Amino acid sequence: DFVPWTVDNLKSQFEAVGLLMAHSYLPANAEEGIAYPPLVHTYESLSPASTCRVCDLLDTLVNHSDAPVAFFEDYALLCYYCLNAPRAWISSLITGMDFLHILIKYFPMAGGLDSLFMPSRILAIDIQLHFYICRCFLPVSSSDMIRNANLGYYKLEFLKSILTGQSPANFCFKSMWTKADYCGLLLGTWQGTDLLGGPGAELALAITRPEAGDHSQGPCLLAPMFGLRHKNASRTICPLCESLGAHPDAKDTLDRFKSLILDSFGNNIKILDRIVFLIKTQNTLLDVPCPRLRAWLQMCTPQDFHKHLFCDPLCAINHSITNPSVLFGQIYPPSFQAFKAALAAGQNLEQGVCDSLITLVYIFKSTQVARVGKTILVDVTKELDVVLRIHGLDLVQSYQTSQVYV
Amino acid sequence: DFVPWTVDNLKSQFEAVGLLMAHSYLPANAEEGIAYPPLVHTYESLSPASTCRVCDLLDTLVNHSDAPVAFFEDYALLCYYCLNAPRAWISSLITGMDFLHILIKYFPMAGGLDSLFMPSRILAIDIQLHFYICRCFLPVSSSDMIRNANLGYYKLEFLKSILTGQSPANFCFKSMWTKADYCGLLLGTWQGTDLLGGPGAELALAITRPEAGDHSQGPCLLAPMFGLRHKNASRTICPLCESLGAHPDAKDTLDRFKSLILDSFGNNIKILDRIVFLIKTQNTLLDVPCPRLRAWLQMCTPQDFHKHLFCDPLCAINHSITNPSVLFGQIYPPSFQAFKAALAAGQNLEQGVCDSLITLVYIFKSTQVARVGKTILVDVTKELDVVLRIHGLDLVQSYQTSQVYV
Ligand SMILES: [Zn+2]
Ligand SMILES: [Zn+2]
Ligand SMILES: [Zn+2]
Ligand SMILES: [Zn+2]
Repeated sequence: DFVPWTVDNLKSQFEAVGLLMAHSYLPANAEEGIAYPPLVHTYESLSPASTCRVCDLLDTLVNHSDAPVAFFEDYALLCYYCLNAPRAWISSLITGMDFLHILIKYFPMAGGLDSLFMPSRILAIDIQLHFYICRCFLPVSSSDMIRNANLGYYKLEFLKSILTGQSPANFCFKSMWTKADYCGLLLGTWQGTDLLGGPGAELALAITRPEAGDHSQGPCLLAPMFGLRHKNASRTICPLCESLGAHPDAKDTLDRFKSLILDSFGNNIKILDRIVFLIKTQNTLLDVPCPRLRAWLQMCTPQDFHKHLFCDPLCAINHSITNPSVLFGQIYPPSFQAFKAALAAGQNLEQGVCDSLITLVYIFKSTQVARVGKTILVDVTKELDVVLRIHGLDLVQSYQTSQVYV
Repeated sequence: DFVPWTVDNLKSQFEAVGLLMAHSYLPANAEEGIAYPPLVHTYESLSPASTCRVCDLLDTLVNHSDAPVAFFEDYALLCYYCLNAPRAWISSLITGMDFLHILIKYFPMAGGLDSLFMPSRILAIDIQLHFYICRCFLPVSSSDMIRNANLGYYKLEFLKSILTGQSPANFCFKSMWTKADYCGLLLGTWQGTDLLGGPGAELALAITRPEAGDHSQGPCLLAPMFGLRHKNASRTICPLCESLGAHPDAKDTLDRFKSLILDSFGNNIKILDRIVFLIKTQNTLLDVPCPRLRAWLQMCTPQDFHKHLFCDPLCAINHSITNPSVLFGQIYPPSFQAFKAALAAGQNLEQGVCDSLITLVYIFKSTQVARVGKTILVDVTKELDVVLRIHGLDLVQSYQTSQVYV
């Protein structure tokens, strides 16, 4: 009956997504003012000795009387879907909305599920920290909590570094270490600087904005970079990584585009020039089925295509971990209950990507965004190169894409 | 019908070469003034995320209707010639003029081919960046754009370093890494300080000069060093490397001169002394056929002969890559169309020199001209020595020729 990533489950809860997207703007003034509640709650959530608020809520609910069965099955299904989504803005939003839907469905007698997304309660950074960064649902053996704890320390330290804007104090790298789109939601909001492209029922109902925060950067705190800075006409919220999660025909379109770039030229023209030419003269952003897709896609600067396709490591992880047949595909009903039960017992939740790889990617993005020295950059670049080559990817040398794009 | 390096194709387009040589003077005042248009356009062209203007023009022309055939054949012929020319001033000028000739011939309905060489359009640095530095016409396999992109980043960074006058900020070397002469054109212009030698229809029609720029350094921005600085009576525009490209009997004359130096002495006299004696007492710069050649050659200080013949690496690359039989020799007509067609399909365009070698040479010239530390100079010297010895050359140790000549 319930299946995640169904747009209806989000279209019927606008009173909640409004409050979520309203409590996730960065402060308007550069200086915090007096004390911006979302930022202080986030800084408390990234503490090294704090408790995951999602797990805390789950235990204060389930460990009461008569926790209904099939709740663990719906939770396992939501976790299986979040295991196959790109780390981006639309993914966090959809996960939050579907989590709230499950809670309102099965546990109606709970206390404050009508105001869940407020400070001192579950917010966006908590949803990310539970479902995507340091996932808290994969089955693990008892003798395997040590390496995970250590990598968790490094993860959280460098995330706090990304957020605060200054590299960690004490760290030397060496000697350490369902068929329905969402494009209306993306195009509806995001009238800030997130497009900068050529020009510049979801769209109608996606019009609201707060005032206490910077309404030019948009809902940053949902993104996996906690901000929107841009250099050389490339930004820290890759819109292609939203398209990967907001439409079924996006990953295949980008694969076809990459094949065209690689194969439709014989000269030694630089790849950015190939992209600019394929987009400019022989328009390949018109022969796309959805009007909203190619309307939100033809307003992406070619530097962004270059970054996403050939340069950035996080975009490669997204492009290689998503699976739009699971997010926008029906499941054989005769096997549905069997699959639900198998997930409840923890049988198919495959890790996906490694954990050292994610920590290394976050370290790299931290040194790419915030300030950094030299002897750490030149070394994290080499290590990222070797690890990415091992794991089965092929991107340009990382020093270039660390000094050119942001 | 059309063949490159024919002096007639340049003698009939003086209204264009005048504007090209007028828009390529360094600014008169040391400080830019307000904003010197050529310099700002160049700084935009050496950006790490910009588009090659030559390829952009070629696509905005050819990818329109009825791009005539045999245009790709003439373009392939021009590229084959530029594949066999010395990196110098006369080479860039001739390539620009012949490119404009081809464009005016085949694409007459184009928009502004009468004012092509203006700022915000094709200029000299763009011609160099297309035809000589990071050549954009060699056929390459699809799986070979990565190493090329990385080397391109380093190339452009250190070229910008040569131009701006300060070494790159973030760089640690270790842990990284047709029978008709042109001599009238050279002797006609270049009444600045480019000769400093003994004394001090092309020449008649080579008299024009702008006023907004430094008319003492001459058209620097065509050279491969973007300036004319000189130390110890040796300059950064090697005139011998112009002779290599402006006369058929130049490479053989210099080879004979080198053989005389090496073989006509038994004592242990230093090589600069051998040069000074061979030029002074037993004049060997009179028994030269062309009057213009030995008139423009006997005004070259012996330090310059020494540099070009035995010391500098770029001059060795020039002396070993040029091929004056291709630039000043007729082709067997029964095979002309076959050769043109074979070039159009990309069959004979051999790379020539490596790409790491060119990047290393530019790094060396950058540290030789601009400011630099120590731990980078002493190491690039060793690496250049080893690479040059591998590639089949024999020059003096590079530290000396880095501290003595400029
Ligand atoms: Zn948790
Ligand atoms: Zn992306
Ligand atoms: Zn080019
Ligand atoms: Zn020379």
